[PDB]
Amino acid sequence: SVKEFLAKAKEDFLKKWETPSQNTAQLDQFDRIKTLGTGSFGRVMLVKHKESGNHYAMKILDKQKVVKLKQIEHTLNEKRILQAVNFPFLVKLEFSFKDNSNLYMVMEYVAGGEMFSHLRRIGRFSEPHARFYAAQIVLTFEYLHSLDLIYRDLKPENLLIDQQGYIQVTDFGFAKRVKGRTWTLCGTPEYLAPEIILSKGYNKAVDWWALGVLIYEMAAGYPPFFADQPIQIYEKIVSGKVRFPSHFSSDLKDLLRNLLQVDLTKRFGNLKNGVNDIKNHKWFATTDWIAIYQRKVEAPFIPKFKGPGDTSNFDDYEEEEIRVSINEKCGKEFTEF
Amino acid sequence: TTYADFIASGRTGRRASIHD
Ligand SMILES: Nc1ncnc2c1ncn2[C@@H]1O[C@H](COP(=O)(O)OP(=O)(O)O)[C@@H](O)[C@H]1O
Ligand SMILES: [Mg+2]
Ligand SMILES: [Mg+2]
Repeated sequence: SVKEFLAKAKEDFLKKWETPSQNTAQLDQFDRIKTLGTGSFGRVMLVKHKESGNHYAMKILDKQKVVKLKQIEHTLNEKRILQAVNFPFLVKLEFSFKDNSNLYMVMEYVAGGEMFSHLRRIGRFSEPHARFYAAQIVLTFEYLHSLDLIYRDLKPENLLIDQQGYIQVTDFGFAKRVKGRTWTLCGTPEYLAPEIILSKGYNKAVDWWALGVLIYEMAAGYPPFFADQPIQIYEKIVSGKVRFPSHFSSDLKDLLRNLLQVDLTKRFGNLKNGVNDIKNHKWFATTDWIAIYQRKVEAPFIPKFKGPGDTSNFDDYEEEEIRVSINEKCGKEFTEF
Repeated sequence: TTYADFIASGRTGRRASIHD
């Protein structure tokens, strides 16, 4: 069942991986409305597709900034992987294309906003609320990992809540197709596994660490390791002593000690039983994994939505003109985009 | 409290990815 599912999931993925989609829209097919969010470099805008009238989220990447930050390969990774995957909690890439100055990835617009904003506004999530989101990340990582994909940037800022209150994972910027180990220092400081930090080489178990960080932060309202600067955070991660809010249930604490486990022979996700050590953990005992995949569970929270194009679940951002030069920049570098 | 210390810290807003 899971085996037949993942197997055919894999054949579908490989066909798209081997022959990616290219150039399925162009800039003037869309009206740009408002910025939805921004990252290290580059921004996401709410746009309206002229001919269909549908709204989308358009991620704009300046090729020159990509090159300068040395993210060419990661950007090619991002698009090649996002156009090939298919899972109920992964955001859909609807179009991609490039022009003289920029790379564009047009996704389904997920109007409920970032988990981040809700989390900070509300304070923290009760354990059943946190568990419901966590479950979706567990299933998503089972899917991804099965394709030899590592995700590498789990955090509430890259998690979107859809109109049904379910999660949509976005930002495949550091996603990578790798069998065995890899070495890139990347992710977000609060979420980095200690082996990433220690320059050891690392594998997919870093996504299970990050899940532990996510679950903690969701339930606590603050991360397990915080400080004012990254370097202080790394220190605390490397120590690995973790302390839990007084309100955490015994089950939750036990799960987190097994995810935020500095020892890879003992971290959940990374063992002989694989994801089942997580799915069968006591904290998830009330979770109907089939029902979650099927999206039949009642969400704990359903965002307010006032008609298409509403951005009220998102912060406001400074807008700025998207330039497009008359000279092609970095054409060769991004040919396969 | 831990909460109070986090909230007074400078990383309570959206966090940027690193690629150090
Ligand atoms: N499909 C989407 N729908 C709505 N908002 C989105 C969508 N994708 C991204 N965003 C918003 O844009 C922000 C940046 O998108 P992201 O993919 O994480 O780019 P970056 O790599 O620069 O962090 C996200 O944190 C979120 O606020
Ligand atoms: Mg992001
Ligand atoms: Mg990113």
